[PDB]
Formats: sequence, structure tokens, C-alpha cells
Amino acid sequence: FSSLPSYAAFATAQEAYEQAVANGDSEVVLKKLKKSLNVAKSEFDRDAAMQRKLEKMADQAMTQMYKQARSEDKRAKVTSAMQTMLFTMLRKLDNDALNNIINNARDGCVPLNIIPLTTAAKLMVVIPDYNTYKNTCDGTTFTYASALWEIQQVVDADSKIVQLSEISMDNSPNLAWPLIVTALRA
Amino acid sequence: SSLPSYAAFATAQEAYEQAVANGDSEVVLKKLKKSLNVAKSEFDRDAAMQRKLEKMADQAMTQMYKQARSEDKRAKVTSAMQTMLFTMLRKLDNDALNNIINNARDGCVPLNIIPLTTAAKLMVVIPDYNTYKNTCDGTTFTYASALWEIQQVVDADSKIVQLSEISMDNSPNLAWPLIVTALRA
Amino acid sequence: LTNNVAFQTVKPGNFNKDFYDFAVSKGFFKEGSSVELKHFFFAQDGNAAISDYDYYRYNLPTMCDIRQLLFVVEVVDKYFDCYDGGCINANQVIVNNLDKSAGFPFNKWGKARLYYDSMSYEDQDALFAYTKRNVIPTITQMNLKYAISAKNRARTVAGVSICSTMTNRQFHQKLLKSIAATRGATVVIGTSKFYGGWHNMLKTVYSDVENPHLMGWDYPKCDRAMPNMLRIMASLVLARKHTTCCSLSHRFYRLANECAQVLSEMVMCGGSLYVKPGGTSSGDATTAYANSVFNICQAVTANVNALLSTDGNKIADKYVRNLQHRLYECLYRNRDVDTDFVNEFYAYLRKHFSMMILSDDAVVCFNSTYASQGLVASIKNFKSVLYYQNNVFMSEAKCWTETDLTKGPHEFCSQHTMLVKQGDDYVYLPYPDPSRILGAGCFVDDIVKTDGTLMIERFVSLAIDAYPLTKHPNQEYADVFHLYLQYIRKLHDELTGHMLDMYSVMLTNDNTSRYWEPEFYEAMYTPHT
Amino acid sequence: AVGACVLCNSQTSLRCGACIRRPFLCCKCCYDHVISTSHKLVLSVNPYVCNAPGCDVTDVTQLYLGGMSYYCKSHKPPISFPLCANGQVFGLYKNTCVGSDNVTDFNAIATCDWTNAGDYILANTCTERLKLFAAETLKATEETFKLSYGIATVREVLSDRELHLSWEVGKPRPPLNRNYVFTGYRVTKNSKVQIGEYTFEKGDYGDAVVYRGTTTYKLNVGDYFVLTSHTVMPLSAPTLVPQEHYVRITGLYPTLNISDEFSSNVANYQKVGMQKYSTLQGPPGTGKSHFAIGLALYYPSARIVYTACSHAAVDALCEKALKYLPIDKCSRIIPARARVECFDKFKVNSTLEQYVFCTVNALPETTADIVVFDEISMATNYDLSVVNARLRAKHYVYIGDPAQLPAPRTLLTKGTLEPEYFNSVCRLMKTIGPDMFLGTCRRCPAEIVDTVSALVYDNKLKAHKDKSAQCFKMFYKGVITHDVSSAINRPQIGVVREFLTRNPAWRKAVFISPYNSQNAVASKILGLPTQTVDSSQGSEYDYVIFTQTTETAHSCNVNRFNVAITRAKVGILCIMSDRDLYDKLQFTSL
Amino acid sequence: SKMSDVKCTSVVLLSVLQQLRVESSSKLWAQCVQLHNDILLAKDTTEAFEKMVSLLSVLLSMQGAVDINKLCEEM
RNA sequence: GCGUAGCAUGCUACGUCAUUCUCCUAAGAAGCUA
RNA sequence: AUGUGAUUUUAAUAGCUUCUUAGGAGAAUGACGUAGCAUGCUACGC
Ligand SMILES: Nc1ncnc2c1ncn2[C@@H]1O[C@H](COP(=O)(O)OP(=O)(O)O)[C@@H](O)[C@H]1O
Ligand SMILES: [Mg+2]
Ligand SMILES: [Zn+2]
Ligand SMILES: [Zn+2]
Ligand SMILES: [Zn+2]
Repeated sequence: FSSLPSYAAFATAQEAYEQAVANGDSEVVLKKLKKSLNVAKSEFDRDAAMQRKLEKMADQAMTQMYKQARSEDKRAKVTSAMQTMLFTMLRKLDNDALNNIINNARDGCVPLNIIPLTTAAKLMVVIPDYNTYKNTCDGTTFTYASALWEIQQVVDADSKIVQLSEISMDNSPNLAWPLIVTALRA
Repeated sequence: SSLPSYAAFATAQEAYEQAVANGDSEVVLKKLKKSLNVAKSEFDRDAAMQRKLEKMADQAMTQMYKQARSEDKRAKVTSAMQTMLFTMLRKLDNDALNNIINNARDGCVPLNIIPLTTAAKLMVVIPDYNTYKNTCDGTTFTYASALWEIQQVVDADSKIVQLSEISMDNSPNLAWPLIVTALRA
Repeated sequence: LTNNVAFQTVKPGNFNKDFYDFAVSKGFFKEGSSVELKHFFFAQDGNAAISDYDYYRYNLPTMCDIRQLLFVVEVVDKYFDCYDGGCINANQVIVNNLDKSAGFPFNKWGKARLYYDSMSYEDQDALFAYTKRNVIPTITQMNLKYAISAKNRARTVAGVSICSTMTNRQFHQKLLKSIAATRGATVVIGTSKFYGGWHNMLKTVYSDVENPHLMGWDYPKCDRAMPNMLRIMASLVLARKHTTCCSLSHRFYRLANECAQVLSEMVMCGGSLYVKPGGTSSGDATTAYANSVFNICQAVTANVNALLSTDGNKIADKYVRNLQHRLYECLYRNRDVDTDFVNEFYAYLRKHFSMMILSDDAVVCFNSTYASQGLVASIKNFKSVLYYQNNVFMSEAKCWTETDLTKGPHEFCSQHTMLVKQGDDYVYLPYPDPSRILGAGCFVDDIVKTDGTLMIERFVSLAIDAYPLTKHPNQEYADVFHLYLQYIRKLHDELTGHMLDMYSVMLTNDNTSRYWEPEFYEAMYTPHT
Repeated sequence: AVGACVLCNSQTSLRCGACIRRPFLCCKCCYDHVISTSHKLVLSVNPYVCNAPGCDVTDVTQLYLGGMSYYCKSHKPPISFPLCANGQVFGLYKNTCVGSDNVTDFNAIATCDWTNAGDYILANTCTERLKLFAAETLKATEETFKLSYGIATVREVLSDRELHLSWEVGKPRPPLNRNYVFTGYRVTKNSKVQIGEYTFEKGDYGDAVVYRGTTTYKLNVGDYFVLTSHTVMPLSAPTLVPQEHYVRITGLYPTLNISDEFSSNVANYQKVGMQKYSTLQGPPGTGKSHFAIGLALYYPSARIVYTACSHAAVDALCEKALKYLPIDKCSRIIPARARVECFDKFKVNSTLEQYVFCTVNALPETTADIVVFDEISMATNYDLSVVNARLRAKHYVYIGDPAQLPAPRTLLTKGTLEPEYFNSVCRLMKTIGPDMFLGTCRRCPAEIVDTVSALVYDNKLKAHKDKSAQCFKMFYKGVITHDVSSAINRPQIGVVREFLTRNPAWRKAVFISPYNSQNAVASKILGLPTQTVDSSQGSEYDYVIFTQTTETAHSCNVNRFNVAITRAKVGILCIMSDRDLYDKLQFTSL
Repeated sequence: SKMSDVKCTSVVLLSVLQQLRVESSSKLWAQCVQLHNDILLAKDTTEAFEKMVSLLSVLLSMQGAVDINKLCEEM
């Protein structure tokens, strides 16, 4: 706007009009000068007010461009996170037993629901009350899923360790049920 | 409206009012019409920007108020909530709540939730012989506006003592604070 | 998944003491009042999530009668004939809110915005077209709901993954947004209760039924007891609009994807994957509309049972006797649809059993003479149908019957209805439960909503909702609107005081003067706009 | 953000600019602080710099608020007004502020440099809030000046995720703490102005740091990061909780027939019980540190928190508690730093026990029944405020003697501080007198206590012991090797070695010297456990080997000799350089 | 208006308890939530007050959490 | 009577500014319902 | 020397409604400027 050649034309027209004011020339010459000054105003406002919309459009594109650059930077970060998650789960797989059970399958397809049941090395039993404890995991070893598990730990709802001698019929009220017992395949 | 543009517009309006009162020739009257219109256009152009700035100022004031008050309200929430709790809890003015609060002020706090079912065990610490005297009478115990029956009085030494030893003359010998285990009646 | 199970609790609501003090100073909450607090923020211990997921044990494997389901399907589809649907490109799907969670495991890395931005349109269409010839099992979390309710049982919602919602939107959204843009149909979704919308709904329900009687039933454990066969039926009725865009294998694999991601899929309930026995998950991409299709199915099955189980020699109207004869013939003696009779029975139902369905909540305007004779479903028919197609007993103490239309349905969408006078005519206005509005004012679910002066739009919206109470005959009910208006006035006064102390100049253009005048709200229940 | 005025507590939003601690200020109070001092920069919710594209005019007396921005005199708009007008600086809560006349002292507290000895006396007799602010700014100034940093500058900007680092050789470098801030100091000539506060945590690969900044400008080539500010934790609790006198023991349950050794202090235990906070003043080795334990044994059911500024005093208290109190039901707290060795005989890091021991800087936000603050002579107002803020306790007991060495105060290098200005409790003791007093030496022989009963105390200290005659006074010149600005005396330690073989009973003594380097090198020369004068306060030692290194002002002060020598339970050997000190002591001439 | 006041005091009291980290002890948070939900779903004021007493006994039992003296003196 | 030029009035087209309203979209806060 | 903390941390699909800001388009009223047509008048020429 203010830097445009049209601004220079308007400025020189205004300077000529002011000089004619200082000159006090005839009305016709002044009237013609006014016509030249006014067309400069329209030309000034023809180019200006397109600058405002020009800069408005440029800013809108730049802000959108900033957004798209940020979008393509979050995509890479989440992709890297997903890759790391998948590979870290891979390193957790018990490959020997998984291979043993999948090689037995005919098509190579086995139901997902048994992949842990026959390959998971650690089992967690959540128990709501004492009767269920006595019926499911009494003692230090128990039998689930046709396997023999040995209880390595027992925690309560507060994640506080609970020694296996504290779980009694009379000591049940003092424990923060449910109890999570963690055992390992034997 | 406190602006130089308004000064120009108002002086042009006054000049045009004087001219129309005079009712002079059309050329000057219509020239003043045009000059008044252009001055008004300039004044309104400036007033639009004034109003835009004023509206931005109002938006900023509102947003600043919201932010300041939200951070203030989040900053002190524990203390405000506790003071509100006790304001309401005094407003209730119940006998049991007042009794347990006035006892807890003196140090006679319960070591476990006060039970509701009949014949349930309550363990309350008693710190003084005056607190013992006011609440304990004979082998009865007045707490929470209810009468409990004392089962077992122990000391800070965890040695079971009997209600006989608890006497004004003998009171200093006992290792306070006592712990009274009682049952609802 | 983790080495230790996670226990999730629910916090209690934050008391708004200023509003409660104002209310009790305005003569509310007195002993023996008709407007008493009943809606509170109930808290739950650590056994909330898994003791609420355990309610899926009410979902038994139900084997629906097939020769009758394959006719209820035709009628229910006739109910969905005004609409149009199909597949849409990834660049036509419009998400409502993009900051909502993205299920599991995607919630670890961002909201739904991250995955709707990271994925171009080309690789969105790629995933969608991948699902049309493949099955993508998916995990759905069970999130505990922190909202005001009238009963202490925990409320749980199934947060479905983004890999499922993206494709289900691309599949269903055309039909789903055509349902929400049609007025005067059976499924009133997308119809507002403002600007004379409730009256229009209640007067299109009365679509010229001879001896009207209003009825409303209730499905106990609607989303946890819905049989798998009927959820599959709803998903297949919603997918009859892809007669051209999709082939048949494409449609079957889309149905398989819906069943694998919604119906019976792995549910992550506090750091542990369980198996969902069945029943609709109430957070998938099509939950209101699928349940609407279910509700119409149950209504039509009740009608069929009521019409067939009728004696047949007692039916005097010789047209209805022949209609029953042909209905039995078309159920248990034909293997191909009979579209003429399907149209005839659909016309019969809409002439004597006008319905209005919102996603589980139905108002019917059934003919009374036929219902007494037994030629159209009544409450006992619905109870029987629910007993043998849901494995739940629909107690008659929660389903209402209204014999007088001049006071509208007893309760639809938790809004009672009342016939008031507006201008020169009479209109039905919905008013809520006053206890609900009072408990929404008193118990906010955050500590910054307790300030009040920050939240005047909260009370403006609550007053918009509670305006109809002003026209209630019970004065203690009508006082709630004026309570809210006076509280808004006080909030604005003290807001101006605080903002005039925090500065030396008050707001230049404070146009809050219209929120404490009844005209602004009075204009919200007038048909003009 | 808003806050409260330091010196009137009214709501406000005007922080000052050139104060180290970045305080909040009221309107009138800010006008008086900026119109009278050299501090001119002011921070409202937005700074008060000029808003021209290039201009730096921060003097609030000049700027004008126009529209919604601030412009200097030259760039002023037509319609505006100045900020500093009508006796106030424009800000929030303009006309709900009440000023105060305490700006006469606040100006001095925020203006001074804490190097003179008038600054410290000013920061101990003003109002409580001014006391707290002065202590806070003093700690900040110490952390900025003493052991400050080496000038670091980023060579290049690899990325905004990780910055580059280059420490200047010749000066040390402080580590990461979000409380540290390294001001930006691009000092070439182009806008030498703070470009933000930054903290630097180095990575595990190469030369790169994952910095955390507070501004939004990329690092220039010449930009440097200079440690010119540290953000101490803002403290709130007063230096001393208000006193309230009782008529009976409340919250504490006395015993009968407590013991034989502590029978004399029964009345003093009652006095502790009957007041909120009590102060015990006792010359060294007179029995304060076991008076705490006797307090414990007189209120067995009362949970107790022993706390002290240093680690030696808490360790001495641990020794005595293990010797007298049930070892099982005690504890000891160690910080996450775990830098220094501690007393590992109780169940460590067990806060919920009935007898906790801790350093004031590592206390947990808990309660108690009585908190015994030991050796307040080493306590600044900051430590008192911290212990008051963290530990809510029914009874406070401040035990200490001002005559012993004060806190370091590294900045203090001119003038001298009287005992009664070390902190608030010392002022209370020396002004209105201690609440308890017990002067009778019980640790060191009668000879040495008789010696010290004239230098510092006017023979008001009695002794109940026998002169062991094992107090050897030796006059060895001890040529000085001023190596690391800490005197090392090789001839002195050699002479100790040659006379350490002559004394079979002194082979397990303890080495003390007023210089850290000498103490550290004494360990290798002769293998004794060395402990400097500063960190040996509180412990008890049987045989002590002291070596006054140089004739100076550090090692020559009487109080440091007092605390160094009074630690000898049965005997001590002292080497000397100053003759005047040699003139008045009563030791064996050797 | 005393019945509709215990129901609000219980909400405030349970918020206070949850801000003191009673949520971290399941055996106690279960009882607190039971008492809260029972007070809210109450009709007779006597039962509500009795459960209010039992629930406030949780807050009074823990000594290091609140400072009853300071909070009660002000009111 | 015709032309060129000038002024006033009316109308049409275009350019710019101000006011009001409607909608289309985008973003943000909030409320209710299933 | 006081943040080797805390980002350790859940919150669905869909509908309607209120409020705020920004952009665009459209409409209407008014004002100034340029061009075009018509009427009235004036200077000169024919
Ligand atoms: N009543 C007493 N009788 C005999 N010896 C005591 C008595 N009280 C304390 N002591 C001895 O005096 C020493 C005082 O130690 P301490 O309290 O550290 O001195 P201070 O506190 O004066 O510096 C203890 O080591 C203890 O053995
Ligand atoms: Mg001592
Ligand atoms: Zn399709
Ligand atoms: Zn300053
Ligand atoms: Zn400037």
C-alpha cells in the first residue's frame, strides 16, 4: 500500500493540489487538478485494499502451512512410537512355546484366546474373597489350564505385599481384597 | 465524542447549521453538504477503529479475568474445601457431630471408624483424666451422643489396665494416653 | 497387559455452595417440599469398572425365531425406506469433535485428531477398502462415566478404537446423517425440542389413529442384554442402502468387521483384556441408530405376536381376520418376501400403532379398541416379547400408559410434557425434572465451574432448559426458572463488581442484560425460527 | 497472574524488575520503590518495555499507556496517559490498595549487595515479611555470586530440541536444576539484554544438551548463558511462630521417675511443655544435646522430630538417642542426593516413626508433637522458615549457643556480625534472654574449660571435672604453603607426626584445623579421621589434634577456637601461630 | 431444610477425604464411598446423621491430615 | 438550428468506506438427551 | 541447591441448543470518487 507506485502518484497529485492552493489558480485548472487527484485516490484504493486481502490470504496460507508442517512432524513421532511398541512386544514373546504350539496347527492359524493359555509364562489370579482363594490357589502351587503354577507373589488392592501365611479364615477381614497372586509356570 | 475527527465533524455541522439558518445560495449550501458528508465519513472511519480497539480491550479484560480467577480457584482448593466443610458442619449443629468434633479438638479422637451396628468395637484414644471423667462414667462411655460399654482399657505401654486404677489421686501414675475399646449399646 | 491390575475409582461431585446458599435463602429445599434434590454425583470404590463390566452375564446366547425374524426384518426395513445411504470418500466424512479419545492402544500417543491428521485421505480410503475384504479385530476400553445421576450404580461407556470408528463412519455416515435430517419420520433423531419441535413430534405421532392411547415401555439392561442375532439384524438393516456402492462380499466383510469390533470383541477393563459375550457396545460409530432399529424390531415383533396369538374367531373386523390369516401364511408358509403384504402390514401398523423412536426410548399412540381386543401390541405383549427375545423381564411398573392425549406422553427422553397456551393456540412444552436442574446447578463436576462468575453460560443454558416450568401449575416447580434468573442477575452484578475492582473501568458493551429477562428464553419455545 | 504486596499484602500484579527475587509489589509501594531506587524495570502481566520496533526505554516514569500497548515519550500516541502518575504505577487493583511506610527498609534490602555487615543487621530487625524476603534474596544472591559458573556459550544451534554447550576454561560449572537460570548475555554490543532464562541438562551422547527455555528467540552466535540468578523456593512460614503461653502441659504426657541422669532438668521439661516455642542457651559442652534426649525420655508418648542444619549435629543426636532411646522405634532421613555419609543404625528413611532425625533442608511435609531444632547457631532465617513451613508441631525447642561459629555467609567479607544478628532466635535469646539456661561443663577437662571460660564467657561457666593435664600448648611456626587459597602447613603436620609416635594414647585422636585443604591432606600424612571446625560442631571427641595454621582473620577468631577446642572430651594438642591467643590460655607449656 | 443439608455436607466431606489421599487405601475408600452413597440415598434424617457421624469419624481418625484446632477456631 | 467546453439535477455501471442483517465455514467454552 | 518431578496419569458414538472470536459470501441503507445517458442553463465558433 504505502510502498506502492500508486501511493507515489497519489502523493504527487496531493502535492500539486496543495501547490495550486498556494498558487490560487483558476477554478478550471483547479477542477482538472482535482480530477487527477481523485483518480489517484481510486487507483490508490484499487491497489490498496487488495494488499490487505493479499496479506490476509498470505497469512492464511502461511498459518495453514505451519499447521501442515507440524502435522507431518507428529506423524513421524507416532509412527516411531508404534514401531517401538510393536518391536518391544516382540522381544517379550516366548518364542519357543509359541513355535511349539503353532507348528502343531494344520493351517498355521490358532485361536488367539489360547496363545496365552498355552504359552504365557506368568499367571495372575485376581481373587475377590477368601473362599475363592481356598478353592482356586490354596497352598504354594496350584493347577490351572492343565499346567502347574507356583505362586511367586501375592499383593492386595493397594499393591502391598501379602505373605501367604496372612491369608486365613480369621485374618480375611484384615486384608484389602481383591488379592492378586502372581505365579510362574513350572 | 472526544476525538479531533469529531471536532472537525462538529464544527462543520455547526457551520452547516448556520448556513441553513441563513438559507444562502445553493452552491454554498450544497458545498457545505458535501463537506459535512466527507467530514462525517472521516469521523466514522476513525470511530470504527476506536470501537474495534475498545472491543479488543473488552475481550482482553474478560479473558484475563477468567484466567486469573481460574488459577486462583485451582490454587487454593484444599484449604477452601476444608474451611467450607467445617462451615457447613457447624451450620448443621447436630449433637453427635458437635460432640465428636469437640472431643477431637481436645485429642479424644477415634482410632477407627465409629461403627453403626449394635455391639461393634470402637477404639478411641483418651488423652487426659478430665476427658476420661467427662466421657467415662463407671463402666459406661458417652461418645457420639451414644452410650458405649467399655471392654478393655490399655495404655501407651500396651498393658491392660482396669477401671479401678483410673482415679484422680492415682491418675498421674498411668501412662497416658489411654486407649478405650468399647461396644455400642 | 500390565504386571499389576489397575483399580479405577470415581470421585464425588464438587459442591457449589454459593448457589445452594442462594437457593435455601430463596425458600427452596424446605422440609416436605415437592422439589427436593435427587440427582447427585455418586462415588465408586475400586471395584466399579469390573463389577459393571460383569453385567454382561445377563447376555445369554439367544436363538431368535427365524421365520418371524425374517419378516420383522422386512417391516423394519420398510420403516427405513424414506432414507438414502451409501459409502462416502474419506474427504466427505465430517467428524464432530476431533479431541475425543482414540481408544486403545492409540490413546497412549494422542487423541483422535492425531490420527485424523497423520493419515491422508488416500491412506484413509486405503484402510476403509482394506476392511471391505478383511477382518480387523479391535480392543475397546470400558471408561467409567463421571456425570450426575439418580442411582448409585456405576455408568460405563465403551470407548471404541479409531481404526474402527474411521471406517464405520466412512461406511454408515451418509445414512446416519440422512436419518438426522428428516422430519416427520418414525425415528426422531436430529429433531430439536426447541422452536416448536416437541409439539411437531408429538403431533406427528398422533398420525390419525382412531382411539388413541399413549404408551411407553422400558428395556431393562438394553445394551447389555441385546441378543447377538438382533444386533446383527440391526447392522444388516442399516446396510441395505449399499445396493450399488458395495458388492455382496464387501457387505459381508463389513458386517464381519462390525461384529468383530463392536458386537463381541476384546474389552480392556482396567489393564486386562476380557472377551465381550455380546450385546451392543454403547460407544461405536452407530449406537443410537442401531438401537433405534432394535427398538422398532421389538415393537413390530410385539405387534406380530399380539395379532397371531389372538383367538381368530373372536375377531369381528373381517379385514383384520384375513390380515391375520395372511400374516401366518407369510410367516410360516412362504420362503420369499411378499412385498404387497409387507406394505399392507406396514400400513396397518402406521395406521394403528404410530411410533416415535429415539435410540431406545419410544412413545406409541396405539389404537385403544384394537389393543383391548388384542389386534395390536399392548404392554403384556411387549413383556412376553422381551422375555423370550432378550432374557429380561420387563416389569410393568416402569412402562406407562396415558389415556388422555391432552397431557402428552408421561415421560419421553426424560422430559415430561404439558399443554400450555402460546399466543392464541395451544402447544406441548417439555419440562424436565426440577430436581435434575437444581442438582445440575448445585453439583458441578469440576472446581472451576464452582466459581460461578466465570460460568454464566452454564446457568443461561440451564435456564433455557428449565424455562417451561414457569407454566407449570405447581408453584414450587415454577420457582426454579426465577431462581435461575435471579442467580444469573446476582452473578452478573458481582462479576461487574469484581471486574471494576480488578480495573478502574467496567466493560464498555455488557450485553448480558437480556439473560435475566424471560423474553430471551420465551422465544426459545416459539415456532417461528 | 496476581499476587500480594510484600510490605502491605494487598492484591496487586506489579512485580519489580531489578530485584533479584522478582518480588510482587503493590501500586503505591511499587511507585515508592521505583521512584527512590535504581530499580526501574516493572513487570505487569506483560513487561513495561516500549513497543516501538526498535527502542529500549524501561523507566516506568517515562512510558505512556496508549490503546493496549506501552510507548516511550517519542513513540507516544496522541491519546494516552503516563503510568507513574498520582503516586502509583498503573496496574491491576488500582484503587483497592493500601500502602505502607516500610519502603524505607525494603529499598535497602532490595538495593544492597549483602557484602557489608550493615545489610545483615538490617535483615534481622525489620517486619516478619521483610525478614523472609531479605533471607530469600540473600540466598539467591549467594547462589549467584559465590561459586557462580563459567561463562557458557552455544557454538551452534543443532535444534531447539537439544542445544550445544561450551564451558569457559578457568571457572567451574553448576549442574542442572530447574531452579537455576542462565541469563542470555549476547554481549557483543547488539542489545545486551536478558533474552530469557534457560536451564541445561546434558544428554548421554556427544556434546549436546536438552535445554528448557523461557523465551521464543533462537540462539545467536555470540549469545552466552551466564548464571546471574537462582530461583530459591518461595517460603511463606514466619521465622518464628507466634508465642502463646499455656498454664498446663498440653499434647505432651509427662512420666514419673524418668531416670537418674535427667532428673535435674524436670522443671525445664515442664517449661518446654508449657510454652509454644522455647529456647535453651548453653555454653558448649554443657548438656544441650542430651537435654533434647532427656526431653524425649520425659515425654515418651510424644512423637519427636530432631532436626539440624548440618549433618554432624543430627549424627550426634543420633548417637545419644541410640545410647538412651529405644533403637528400634527411631529413624533417620537421607535426601535423594545421598551425597554424604549418614548414621546407618536406625531404620533409615522411615518418616512415620516416633523419633525422626533429619537435616532441615530434607524435611518432609509432615506433622509432629515436638520439633527440636539443634544448633541454631548455624541457622539462617531461611532454615527457620523452611522448618516452620514443613513441620507443623505442637511445641518447638530451639537449642543453641550464639558464641559458637555462625553460618558461612560467604558474601560477608567486610565488618563483623554480633551474635545477636545471626538469625531471629539468636536475637530473641540475646535481647530478652533465654528461656532455659544450664552452664556447667560436662564434656571437656577442667583445664580447657577454664581456659575458654575467659576468652568468650566472663568466667560465668563452671566446671565439674578434673584437669587431665593432657592439654598441650605448642608454639610451632609452621611455614605456610598457600596453595589453593587454603593454607596447607606441611611442617606443622610433620611435627604432629613426629610427636604422634611419642604419645601412645593419642593414636586414635581426631584432626581439626580451620582450613579444608590442611584437614584433607592430614588424613594421608598420619591417617587420623580429619574434621574441619565447621562440620565438627555437635560431635564429641576424646583426643583432639588442633593446628592453628596462620596468623590471619579466619583462623584467629576466638569463637572458632572455642568450638574447635571444646570438642575434646579428655585431651587435646593444639599448635599455634598467634601470640596474643598464646597470652591468655591456661594450657601445659609443653 | 436439614435433610437436604446433610446430603451436601457428605459431598463436601468426601471431597475432603479424597483430597487427603484416602483413595489410596481401598479398604477405607470402600467404606467411605458406601457411607457417602447411603447418605445421598436416604429418607429419614436420623439415618443420614448417623452415617454422617460415622463418615466424619474417618476424617477425625487421621491426625496428620487436618489441623482440627485451626479449622474449628475460625468458625 | 449545430458543435466544443463548463455548471446544476436525475438515472445506470464500477471502485472505496461506514452501519445493520442473513447464511457458509473454521476455532473455542458450556448445557441437555439417548 | 531447593523440580536426578510430572508430564505417573481414563474420560465413547450421535443429536439439539446457547455464547464468544476469526474468515468468506450474500443482502439492504448511507457516504465519497470515476465512467456512461438524459434535461436545464452559460462562453465562443459555425
Ligand atoms: N546429668 C549428667 N551427668 C553426667 N554427665 C552428663 C550429664 N548430662 C550430660 N552429660 C555428659 O555431657 C555430655 C554433653 O554433651 P552435649 O549435650 O553434646 O553438650 P552440649 O549440648 O553442651 O554441647 C554428654 O556426652 C554426656 O555424656
Ligand atoms: Mg552439644
Ligand atoms: Zn458401501
Ligand atoms: Zn526492585
Ligand atoms: Zn520507544
